[PDB]
Amino acid sequence: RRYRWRIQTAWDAGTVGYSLFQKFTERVKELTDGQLEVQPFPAGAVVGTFDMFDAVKTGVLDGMNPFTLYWAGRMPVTAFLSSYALGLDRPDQWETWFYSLGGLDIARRAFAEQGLFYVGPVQHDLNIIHSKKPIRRFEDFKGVKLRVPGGMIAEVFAAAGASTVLLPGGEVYPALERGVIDAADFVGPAVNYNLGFHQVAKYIIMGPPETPAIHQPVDLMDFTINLNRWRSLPKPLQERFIAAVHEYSWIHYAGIQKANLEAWPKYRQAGVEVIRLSNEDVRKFRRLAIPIWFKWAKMDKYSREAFASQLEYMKGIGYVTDEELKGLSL
Amino acid sequence: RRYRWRIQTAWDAGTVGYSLFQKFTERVKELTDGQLEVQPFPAGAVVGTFDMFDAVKTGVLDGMNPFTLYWAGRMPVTAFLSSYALGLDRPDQWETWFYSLGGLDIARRAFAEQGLFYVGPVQHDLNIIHSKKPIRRFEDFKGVKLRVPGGMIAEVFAAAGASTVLLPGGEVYPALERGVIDAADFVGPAVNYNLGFHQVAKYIIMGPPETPAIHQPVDLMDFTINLNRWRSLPKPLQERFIAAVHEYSWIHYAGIQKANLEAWPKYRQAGVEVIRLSNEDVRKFRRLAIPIWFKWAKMDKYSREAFASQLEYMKGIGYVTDEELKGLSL
Ligand SMILES: [Ca+2]
Ligand SMILES: [Ca+2]
Repeated sequence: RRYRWRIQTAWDAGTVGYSLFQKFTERVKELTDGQLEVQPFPAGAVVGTFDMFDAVKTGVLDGMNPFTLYWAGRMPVTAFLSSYALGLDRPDQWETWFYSLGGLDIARRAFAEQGLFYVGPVQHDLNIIHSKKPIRRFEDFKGVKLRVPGGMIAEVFAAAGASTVLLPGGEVYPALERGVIDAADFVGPAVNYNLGFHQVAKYIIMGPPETPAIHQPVDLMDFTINLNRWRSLPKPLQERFIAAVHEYSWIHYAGIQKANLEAWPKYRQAGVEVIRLSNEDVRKFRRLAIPIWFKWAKMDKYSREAFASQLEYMKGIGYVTDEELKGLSL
Repeated sequence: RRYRWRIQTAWDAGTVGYSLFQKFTERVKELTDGQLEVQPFPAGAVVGTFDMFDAVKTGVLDGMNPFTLYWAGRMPVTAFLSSYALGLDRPDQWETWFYSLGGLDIARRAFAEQGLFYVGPVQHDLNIIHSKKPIRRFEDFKGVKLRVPGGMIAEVFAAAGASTVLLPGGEVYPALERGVIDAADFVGPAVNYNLGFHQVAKYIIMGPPETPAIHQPVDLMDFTINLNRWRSLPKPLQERFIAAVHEYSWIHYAGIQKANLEAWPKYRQAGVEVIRLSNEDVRKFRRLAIPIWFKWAKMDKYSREAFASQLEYMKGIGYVTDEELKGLSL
């Protein structure tokens, strides 16, 4: 018997990300000798991006390739299954945490309670911010209407005085064009260019060279499958799909990074100015961020479990000092 | 039809690396439903580590899991298929170069001329140095007899005044114990501890926090198969083995990194002092390293091709300035 799964991605059609996702479906067919095929759908083709969770839960979709933290408002732990401000900031650190420090099992247990099978994380990129007006220091965030992906990311910017809004990446261009928002984070340079941000915002705001991505340094995607659908798939094919997703994680990461190298010169040609914040701006954000990490960790049992092991790992690699954790504990 | 390959690894028996490699063989069996099985062999079990290349080329071994740059003396390009001093220094950069910037095909073409199939790189770790006496500054390397893995790694230390020796990792302990050498680089902290270096050298020499690994920040392994054995394998299984190796690359990396976290406290208990060199020391090594990149790059068509794309990538991410390239060329 052969299996066919409908899977929608958070990537919009006409982006480098969707092209990579389409190629993944061909790779899955190849690795399973046609026994398991994935029918790809670009963002919004079946349901809205933020509605994918419920669509997969019910079976309208068989699976999804979202940015994991989109479920932060309903599953606290998902804010810890993708990067948060000023924490672990390299792809390899998130890979180690998931694959040898216990992160994958925490994600699987949390998603199983929701009737979903979390396959694994998909590496991707850091994220940048586009702004219509210059934001040159920490204090310039006050009063900025900023699109962000909710959760802990939005909470940190709200603590910096911004008015945050949640919108799918495909709605950012018209929101900026119409002046509904002043600035927007979405993903890295290449996809944001595919979406036209350079024509509706003349600035890019990044951290200093020492900390280029303050809010989302490792913006992970994942594959999450309807649990019944997953359990119905023969084990040999389940294992081949897990391996296919892990291989794709890095093929996707590499494809996005190649496109990003090609994108920076295009921003220069479009007259977009890249503004770099300072090391002191980062210290200000850090004092806002750390207590917010603990607030989120304290929401439920899974968020606490995930943050506890990430905090131990950060201490082990010198990312956090005991002094800056004064008054904060699990 | 079932296929069985004997593959020897550069990892010695009794190390975390070898344990990870044994688990990989089980994973391969699982992913191929038993159609392709790998019989693992630890370092030296069938042939000496540096003799694996000829063993695989001639069919004595079906494949190998070496540190790729061990072939630098016979294949110049292999010095560019693993990290070299002060160049690309993050796992993700090497992953991008191989998987989207053309590196994998350069490696495959170069190895095919040798009658070998280069499957793909296996992520691993940065490397540290163990010394019997303190080495606290750049100038302290002069006169030190140091074990290193040849190629560009040895050339950079030779340029700093050290006398270099090539020895397999399994001979480093007796070389230090008997005073044949003064210091040795091998791999990361956990495996070097498995091999007992803390008993025979009471110092670890590392770069500053800003540049912890000056010489080998991304010490890649790989899987290389006898070309005829490879071509004899059905395409579906070839593709499954490629996916298995790419999944393993990161499972191996994560396993090594978890072990490393556990090893540091053991060095403290063993009375080993971790010495940190300075940013100025790194600058002194950099003045020697860059010219050596160019010296090796011009050795043949493949080294030229690989370094040319790595250099363009380094320029794109700000790893090299035009000023420091003044006076250098291929
Ligand atoms: Ca974002
Ligand atoms: Ca080494």
